[PDB]
Amino acid sequence: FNLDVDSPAEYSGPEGSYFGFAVDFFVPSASSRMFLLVGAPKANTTQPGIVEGGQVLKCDWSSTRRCQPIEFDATGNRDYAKDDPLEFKSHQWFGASVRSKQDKILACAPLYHWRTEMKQEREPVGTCFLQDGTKTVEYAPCRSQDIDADGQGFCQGGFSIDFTKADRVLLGGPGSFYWQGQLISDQVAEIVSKYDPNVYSIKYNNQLATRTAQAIFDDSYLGYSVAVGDFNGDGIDDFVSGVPRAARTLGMVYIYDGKNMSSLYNFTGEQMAAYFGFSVAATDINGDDYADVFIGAPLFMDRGSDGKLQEVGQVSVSLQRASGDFQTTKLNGFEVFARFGSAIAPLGDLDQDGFNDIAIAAPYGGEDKKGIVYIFNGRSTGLNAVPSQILEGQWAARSMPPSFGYSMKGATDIDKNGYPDLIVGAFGVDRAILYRARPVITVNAGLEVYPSILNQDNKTCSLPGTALKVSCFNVRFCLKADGKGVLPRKLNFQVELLLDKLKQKGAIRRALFLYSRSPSHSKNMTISRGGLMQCEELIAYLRDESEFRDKLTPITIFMEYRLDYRTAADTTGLQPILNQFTPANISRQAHILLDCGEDNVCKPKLEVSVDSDQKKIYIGDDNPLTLIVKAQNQGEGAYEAELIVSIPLQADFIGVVRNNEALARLSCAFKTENQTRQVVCDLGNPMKAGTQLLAGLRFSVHQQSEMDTSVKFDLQIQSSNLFDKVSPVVSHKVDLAVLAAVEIRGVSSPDHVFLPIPNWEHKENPETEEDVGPVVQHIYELRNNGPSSFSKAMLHLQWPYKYNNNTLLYILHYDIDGPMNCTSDMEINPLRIKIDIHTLGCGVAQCLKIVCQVGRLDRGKSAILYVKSLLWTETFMNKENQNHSYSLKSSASFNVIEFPYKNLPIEDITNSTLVTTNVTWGIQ
Amino acid sequence: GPNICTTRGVSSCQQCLAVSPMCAWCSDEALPLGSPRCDLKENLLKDNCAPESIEFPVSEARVLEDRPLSDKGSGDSSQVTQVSPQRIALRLRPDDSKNFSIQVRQVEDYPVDIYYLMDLSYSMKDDLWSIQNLGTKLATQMRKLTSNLRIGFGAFVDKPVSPYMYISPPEALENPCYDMKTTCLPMFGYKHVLTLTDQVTRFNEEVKKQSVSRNRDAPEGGFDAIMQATVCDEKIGWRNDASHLLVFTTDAKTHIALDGRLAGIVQPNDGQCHVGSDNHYSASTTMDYPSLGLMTEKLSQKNINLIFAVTENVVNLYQNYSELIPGTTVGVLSMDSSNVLQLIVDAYGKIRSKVELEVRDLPEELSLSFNATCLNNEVIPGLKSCMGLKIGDTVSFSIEAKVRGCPQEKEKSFTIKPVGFKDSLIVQVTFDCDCACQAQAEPNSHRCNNGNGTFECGVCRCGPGWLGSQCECSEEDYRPSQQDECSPREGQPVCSQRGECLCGQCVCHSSDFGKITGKYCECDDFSCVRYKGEMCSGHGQCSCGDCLCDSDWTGYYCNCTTRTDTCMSSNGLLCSGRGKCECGSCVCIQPGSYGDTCEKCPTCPDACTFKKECVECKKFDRGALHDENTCNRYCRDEIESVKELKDTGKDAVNCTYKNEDDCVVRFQYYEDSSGKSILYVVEEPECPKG
Amino acid sequence: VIARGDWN
Ligand SMILES: *[C@@H]1O[C@H](CO)[C@@H](O[C@@H]2O[C@H](CO)[C@@H](O[C@@H]3O[C@H](CO[C@@H]4O[C@H](CO)[C@@H](O[C@H]5O[C@H](CO)[C@@H](O)[C@H](O)[C@@H]5O)[C@H](O)[C@@H]4O)[C@@H](O)[C@H](O[C@H]4O[C@H](CO)[C@@H](O)[C@H](O)[C@@H]4O)[C@@H]3O)[C@H](O)[C@H]2NC(C)=O)[C@H](O)[C@H]1NC(C)=O
Ligand SMILES: *[C@@H]1O[C@H](CO)[C@@H](O[C@@H]2O[C@H](CO)[C@@H](O[C@@H]3O[C@H](CO)[C@@H](O)[C@H](O[C@H]4O[C@H](CO)[C@@H](O)[C@H](O)[C@@H]4O)[C@@H]3O)[C@H](O)[C@H]2NC(C)=O)[C@H](O)[C@H]1NC(C)=O
Ligand SMILES: *[C@@H]1O[C@H](CO)[C@@H](O[C@@H]2O[C@H](CO)[C@@H](O[C@@H]3O[C@H](CO)[C@@H](O)[C@H](O[C@H]4O[C@H](CO)[C@@H](O)[C@H](O)[C@@H]4O)[C@@H]3O)[C@H](O)[C@H]2NC(C)=O)[C@H](O)[C@H]1NC(C)=O
Ligand SMILES: *[C@@H]1O[C@H](CO)[C@@H](O[C@@H]2O[C@H](CO)[C@@H](O[C@@H]3O[C@H](CO)[C@@H](O)[C@H](O)[C@@H]3O)[C@H](O)[C@H]2NC(C)=O)[C@H](O)[C@H]1NC(C)=O
Ligand SMILES: *[C@@H]1O[C@H](CO)[C@@H](O[C@@H]2O[C@H](CO)[C@@H](O)[C@H](O)[C@H]2NC(C)=O)[C@H](O)[C@H]1NC(C)=O
Ligand SMILES: *[C@@H]1O[C@H](CO)[C@@H](O[C@@H]2O[C@H](CO)[C@@H](O)[C@H](O)[C@H]2NC(C)=O)[C@H](O)[C@H]1NC(C)=O
Ligand SMILES: *[C@@H]1O[C@H](CO)[C@@H](O[C@@H]2O[C@H](CO)[C@@H](O)[C@H](O)[C@H]2NC(C)=O)[C@H](O)[C@H]1NC(C)=O
Ligand SMILES: *[C@@H]1O[C@H](CO)[C@@H](O[C@@H]2O[C@H](CO)[C@@H](O)[C@H](O)[C@H]2NC(C)=O)[C@H](O)[C@H]1NC(C)=O
Ligand SMILES: *[C@@H]1O[C@H](CO)[C@@H](O)[C@H](O)[C@H]1NC(C)=O
Ligand SMILES: *[C@@H]1O[C@H](CO)[C@@H](O)[C@H](O)[C@H]1NC(C)=O
Ligand SMILES: *[C@@H]1O[C@H](CO)[C@@H](O)[C@H](O)[C@H]1NC(C)=O
Ligand SMILES: *[C@@H]1O[C@H](CO)[C@@H](O)[C@H](O)[C@H]1NC(C)=O
Ligand SMILES: *[C@@H]1O[C@H](CO)[C@@H](O)[C@H](O)[C@H]1NC(C)=O
Ligand SMILES: [Mn+2]
Ligand SMILES: [Mn+2]
Ligand SMILES: [Mn+2]
Ligand SMILES: [Mn+2]
Ligand SMILES: [Mn+2]
Ligand SMILES: [Mn+2]
Ligand SMILES: [Mn+2]
Ligand SMILES: [Mn+2]
Repeated sequence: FNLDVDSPAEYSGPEGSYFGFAVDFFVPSASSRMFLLVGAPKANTTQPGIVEGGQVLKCDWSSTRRCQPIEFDATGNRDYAKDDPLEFKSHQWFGASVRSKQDKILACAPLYHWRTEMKQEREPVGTCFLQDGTKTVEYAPCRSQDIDADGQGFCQGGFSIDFTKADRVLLGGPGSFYWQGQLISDQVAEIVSKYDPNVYSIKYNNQLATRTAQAIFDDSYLGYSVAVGDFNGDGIDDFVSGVPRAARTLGMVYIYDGKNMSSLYNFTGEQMAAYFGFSVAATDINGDDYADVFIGAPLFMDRGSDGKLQEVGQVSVSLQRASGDFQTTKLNGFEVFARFGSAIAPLGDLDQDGFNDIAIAAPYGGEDKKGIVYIFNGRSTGLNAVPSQILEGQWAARSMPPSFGYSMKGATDIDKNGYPDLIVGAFGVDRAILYRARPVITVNAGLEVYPSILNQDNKTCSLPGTALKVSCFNVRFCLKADGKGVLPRKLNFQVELLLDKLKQKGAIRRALFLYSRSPSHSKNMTISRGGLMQCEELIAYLRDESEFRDKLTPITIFMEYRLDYRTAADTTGLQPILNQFTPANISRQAHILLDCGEDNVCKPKLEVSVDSDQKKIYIGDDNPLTLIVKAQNQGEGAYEAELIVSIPLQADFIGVVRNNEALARLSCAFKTENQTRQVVCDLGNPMKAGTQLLAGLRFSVHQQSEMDTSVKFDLQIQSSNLFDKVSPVVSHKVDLAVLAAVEIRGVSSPDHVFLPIPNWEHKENPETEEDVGPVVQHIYELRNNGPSSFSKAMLHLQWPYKYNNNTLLYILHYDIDGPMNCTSDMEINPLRIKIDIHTLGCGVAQCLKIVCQVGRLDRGKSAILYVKSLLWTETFMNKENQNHSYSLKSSASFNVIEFPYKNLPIEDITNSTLVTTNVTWGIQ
Repeated sequence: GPNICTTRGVSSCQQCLAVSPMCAWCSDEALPLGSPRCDLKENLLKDNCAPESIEFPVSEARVLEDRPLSDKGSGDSSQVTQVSPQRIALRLRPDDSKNFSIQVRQVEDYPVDIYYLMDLSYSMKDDLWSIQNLGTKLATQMRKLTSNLRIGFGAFVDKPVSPYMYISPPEALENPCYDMKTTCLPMFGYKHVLTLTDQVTRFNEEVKKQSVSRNRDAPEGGFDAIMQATVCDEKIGWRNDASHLLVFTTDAKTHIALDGRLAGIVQPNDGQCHVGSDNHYSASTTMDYPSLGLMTEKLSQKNINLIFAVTENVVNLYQNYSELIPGTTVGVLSMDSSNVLQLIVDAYGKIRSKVELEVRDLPEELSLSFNATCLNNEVIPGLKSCMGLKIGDTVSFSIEAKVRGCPQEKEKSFTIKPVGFKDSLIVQVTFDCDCACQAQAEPNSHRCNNGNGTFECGVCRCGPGWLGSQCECSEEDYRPSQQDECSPREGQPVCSQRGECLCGQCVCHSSDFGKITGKYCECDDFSCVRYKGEMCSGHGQCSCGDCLCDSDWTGYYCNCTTRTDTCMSSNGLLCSGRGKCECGSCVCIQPGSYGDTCEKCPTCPDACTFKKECVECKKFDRGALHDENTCNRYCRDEIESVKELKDTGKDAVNCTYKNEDDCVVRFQYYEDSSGKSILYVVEEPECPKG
Repeated sequence: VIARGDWN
């Protein structure tokens, strides 16, 4: 919010050169000056026979805003033979990526081509150039004896680059090993010391590089984007790389260790083709000293209000914790086809709030596709999801979209003003813009009145231009301001005072200032910093009883300050802005003395009553809790009376009671202040004597951890009166009840078997299921529905194994879904295997018991037992009465033996059900 | 007996006309002092006020054009009408809604356009077997469903630039195969070969000439071709009032958007027609592959149905790709399959098996609700879609048009459309807000006392600090002139507290959170119910302590949704048929079913039990799917009588049951083949003996 | 059976 859009720095390169495609700050150690680095990949060069070689220009901020090209090479194409170019620098896109650490500058040309040493080719290996202060070395790790598509030939190394704290260069490219992509890390010292101009392929010691993998990973494009940060215990920056086409185009983000190239963590997009990992960033947003991961997916399609897909874009915010497990949120774009996650730039810290901030750009968004950049401030809870500032660059599209954003660099202070600033390149219009951060001022106003309670009959002082005596109070307002960084030692505020703001409007004003004889007064102030508010003084008076009527409505003193901004430090001019969240005004109230008794002071008697409504709320659900409040004043008038309701933790305020006509409609608002959660309701100003109000308050309680027993609500009344200003605090609690609805269900597949079985041949020693009978499957499910969970439960299955020495249902195998272990009192599948109406229950038949131990079933969970058995055919027919109808009956019961909630009343939960398989003859 | 219209509609005709749509207004001057001038209609007739001076605009929706539907898709019909009505004039007073209806039918014998997009990259050299015949075979299939069929095609390889194209030897150009010693053809991004024509003879003699080309990288970027075949109407030759089918064939995966950056291409697809007289894609080298969103937009606008015909290896990919592009279906291209004949027919049949309503250019404050009648007066609420339709079927939709306040815009017209069809329902929208007495309101502030006021039709109001019948009071010192209507009772306090009241009309606000309005200033305009942490969930406006919801949102707290899309099961049926969709979440009602879409039902009647009713109504013309006439709809499965046996096959499940005739019927159904789920019923069920 | 890029 503190970025200056009034007068930024506009830099412009040659047309069609894609000036601004890449940007970074240049901060030399040998100079106090700082510069801008701007890439121009399509720019034309002085290099012989080279068309659009590309440039990296050094732009001076101090004077004239001039830009000069840095000369890395200036050499044309080298030769393999008489006429046999060894390299092709035409349209090599040099300057497509630019990174600068201290006095080091790294610029790459991803479209640079080779032919290698063997065949005659053109292979986009890519090349970079490292230049420190004088000497310039070429760095091309993808250029080597490993070639073509199978090798590093098409790598296009230098597509993305970054520096570490240890002076290691992180260089990826997408085209390695049939576009699997790879990352290559080398120490800067190695790159400089090992450079031989006569050696086209240089082996670097201590080179950290990924290597080819299975062809399944082809066309993943690893190294599309890169970022650095340390996500393990060590102090060395580790490697973060976007790989947008991976995971069958779902997209991924790889994190590799900084010491060795071993993998650490992974990320995966939830939507295909969204190009998850198009851009990546590493910063600590929550100030926890643990770096957090930002992942762009500009093509992500979310659901509109109508439910139809729309292209917006999404940024994945992943917060690192001490354990290594990430807490990830998601931030959706706004405009369609804006490509919201295209560029993510750490601003390290913009407003000096103590927490780092960040910038996300949607290059094709904004008004008429001119581009837009969003600024997101960081907080202790992580990133603030609401952008505090919008940057919309104004440039007209001519040849192509004037992409604004798509390249950004923050986290450097070029003005030395104490605040970091931001570069945003637009390569469509071939331009780069430097936005400078305004200083932030935190100002605390204050106001009070002497005396607050006005006695209309007390005339003691006045001199209103040769006139009578009037009742006069005093208005004292205090103003202090401080800040950080560069900003002057004295500021000019313009304060405005308004008397009786409640009714000054279209009606009579009941208070005027003494000397001014006016309801309003203006003052030009001047303050200092560090503290100790400078206070002015003014005296106002009250009209006599005759001039007006109403003695009730409070007199509201309204103070408002301006702070006309003139501060420069002569740098252009730069005006500081006040703290984002801060009140431009403060108000106090005065009251005319009415019915205060013989004591000439009001002493209220305040009482607060509350009833139970629901005596029990259930620990797993969201409970419609409604408190019936009785507030009464049995004493004198209470000025600015309020009902203070303290709701701890779980409870959140819904609203007042609209439906009931016997309950008050009183306006209430939820406040969070001084690390407290409260809801305050107006009891009236004043709250008159004998007043008795009745109003309900609806709340929703979820739970806090477990074993919490009851939950508290604290109620009291407060007012502005000097004596007896409060009611005695009355606390009311409601007990947490444990209620879990648990049912058991079952089925038989099939639920019936028709005899005779088709193609039935009996063998004394059955090898397979085919030789035994059809497959009868019983399924039992124990599901917890009711809000409360349970920690442990027992499940007993009674099965009809045999009837008179003859097998009925022969159990083959049984499977379990959910948190359950099971055991059979008999051995299942002992013979192994390969591939009129009479009920037979476990009572009349030999029983096979299956005992299961169940545990931790929550509200939305459940446990299932699948029993796969064969119908024994040999038993049926024979002398068994042959044609006849049997219903095979198995039963299952469950008992819940305990709950996770301790010291709460718990009733024993039990129930049972049965599953019947009816086997009968149809031709009977 | 005061009411809503009386209190809020005091000041002016406009403030009256928008309170509730039932409110009316009165001209006159005759003189109803007290007994408010607004009220409603016949109740305003307590005092006569009979002449047109009374203002009571009535919201209406009238059909401007409705043509009858069409039985056939031939030419001698006046035109082809698949949608009735066509034009509807909608007039709305503020905060009011009228509901209209629309019928949609897919007519039989509807003309079909088919444009083939072929992948000529070297990976497809093996797959060129299926491209032979075609337009002759294309006739032998589509002849059943259509006459006046029109076909044609075009080809794509990939972007003719590095590092897609082999540039390395000079002989690699014009001959992409030099290494490996063979003959390919020079690669091309996209080229239009044969425009849509009724000649299948020319078609076959064209495709035969087509040969394979070669590029370096596996993703072939056919999405460029899909874009150009869509946005270019004249080149392809698409016919309006015809079914548009774009069939896409390839050997491997594809280039998506942003892939072109490796080639040094940063310019996004503009979705224009870049195909010139040379019949090549010109911007192929100069601009990026199109995003799914863009090609979704353009496919919908041109009413073109995209069809993916792909090899068995990559078929799983494009299926998942198709889920992001609604209205598109995928099918398997292989030598063992129903191949190209059924595939196109089955696809077109699957495309015509669904009806959903598009909405174009809908105004902001306007909102639409949809009840859908699909199967014999069933009336499914909250749904714009119809599942499991044949060709020739007709469906109905009832639509409520709700407006919140008034835009004071002149006129705007929007469109209601079946997906992928030219036939449209166009709704012209007008808003009645300004009263008919707006004309001759007098030029200036006069006619009351002196000036500084205005004149409107009943009052003339007054300026800043006059505000009276005629100009009076207001900043004077007011004696207790009267208690008049400053409270809706005697002992009741001054107007809604809030800065009290003086001399009739109340002065109330300053205030805090913004304006306080009303007769008694009882309307909050800020204070309102909250769901979680937020007023009206942020999804609705707060008017006089009441939540007026934004479009697609409903409910007292405005936390309820009109979206059924999150309630849609993988099978395509709402809540898996096992439940009802409410507030964007399925509520399951069934014998113990659960899950988001109610897809999970571990204990349920299995298999045959559900398909028993299907074979009973279809094959035996019998109970309980016969009675509700849902048989031809709810059973889409293909049932075939098999002879006295079922061969032991691949994975399958046998089923058995007794019918009303006490006979034993045996049948089986295949699980997944093409997803067909074919039924096999054994002829000669087992019956008793005599 | 085994190949990569555009080829088979
Ligand atoms: C984030 O996501 C990343 C991407 O998904 C994950 O990276 C992936 O991790 C996989 C598991 O670590 C890894 O699979 C391993 O691959 C190596 C490669 O070595 C090979 O050596 C062979 C000889 O040169 C060649 O392949 C042979 O084997 C394959 C069968 O796999 C045959 O089909 C071939 O014909 C050939 O004979 C290759 O040239 C390659 O150089 C293997 O050595 C590993 O073997 C180990 O696992 C097997 C499991 O069965 C064990 O039996 C065995 O004893 C070894 O312990 C793995 O197969 C992927 O290559 C790798 N992919 C990429 C792109 O990095 C990453 O792990 C993940 N991180 C996190 C934190 O989640
Ligand atoms: C850097 O410099 C290079 C050259 O040193 C420059 O590239 C050249 O640009 C010119 C024009 O800007 C190109 O000339 C064109 O060539 C094509 C065929 O290749 C023609 O079709 C074009 O025809 C146009 O001009 C005609 C006559 O004026 C018109 O009648 C017609 O309608 C067209 O408008 C035109 O002649 C030239 O081919 C390139 N050279 C290359 C690409 O090698 C590049 O633009 C410079 N870049 C920057 C950033 O300064
Ligand atoms: C009738 O009305 C008159 C005014 O119209 C009123 O006289 C006022 O009395 C109050 C208090 O009785 C005066 O305010 C105080 O004045 C004393 C003078 O020594 C100060 O010490 C007080 O200090 C305040 O400010 C300090 C800041 O450092 C605070 O720390 C401290 O807590 C105090 O808040 C305070 O200024 C007021 O000045 C006079 N008014 C005038 C014009 O002098 C009189 O009291 C009324 N009659 C009755 C019976 O009350
Ligand atoms: C929108 O918000 C309302 C209220 O803010 C939500 O309604 C609340 O939750 C349920 C939903 O009907 C109401 O019933 C309560 O839940 C239990 C669940 O077992 C039910 O059995 C009881 O009858 C119990 O009353 C609840 O009363 C209601 N709360 C209030 C304060 O009204 C609603 O669910 C929200 N809808 C969406 C889509 O977010
Ligand atoms: C790569 O570096 C890691 C350190 O980041 C090392 O991994 C260690 O591997 C040994 C077993 O070989 C474990 O006992 C250690 O706990 C690992 N260190 C960790 C997890 O921090 C090792 O230097 C390299 N990795 C491997 C697998 O050798
Ligand atoms: C005085 O300050 C308040 C805030 O301290 C401002 O009034 C509005 O306050 C609400 C939140 O309480 C904001 O949402 C509004 O944007 C504020 N209004 C404006 C115009 O900024 C405002 O600074 C001042 N308000 C008055 C009535 O003087
Ligand atoms: C066991 O489960 C049954 C349902 O399976 C429940 O009892 C039902 O509801 C009431 C009890 O509140 C009974 O009067 C009904 O007859 C039962 N409904 C049925 C059987 O369909 C309850 O959860 C448990 N009941 C007992 C007796 O243990
Ligand atoms: C769709 O059908 C529903 C059925 O309830 C209609 O809802 C009407 O309005 C409320 C909401 O339930 C009820 O009080 C009415 O009784 C309903 N009208 C009936 C049942 O006739 C809704 O208006 C319909 N919408 C459309 C566009 O047809
Ligand atoms: C405050 O400064 C402005 C600057 O123009 C001036 O006009 C104004 O008069 C000053 N205030 C007073 C009270 O003089
Ligand atoms: C909370 O209130 C106390 C006084 O009740 C005061 O110290 C300050 O406003 C807050 N204290 C802290 C420690 O935040
Ligand atoms: C099941 O047994 C495993 C292995 O001992 C154990 O870890 C798990 O806690 C058991 N679960 C239950 C519900 O008994
Ligand atoms: C709304 O209800 C049905 C919807 O089909 C329609 O027949 C009826 O005429 C409509 N009523 C009004 C008042 O618009
Ligand atoms: C396709 O998507 C489904 C879920 O929608 C997923 O389970 C599957 O792995 C995906 N397969 C491919 C090839 O994309
Ligand atoms: Mn590390
Ligand atoms: Mn962090
Ligand atoms: Mn910050
Ligand atoms: Mn700065
Ligand atoms: Mn007293
Ligand atoms: Mn191919
Ligand atoms: Mn193939
Ligand atoms: Mn390709």
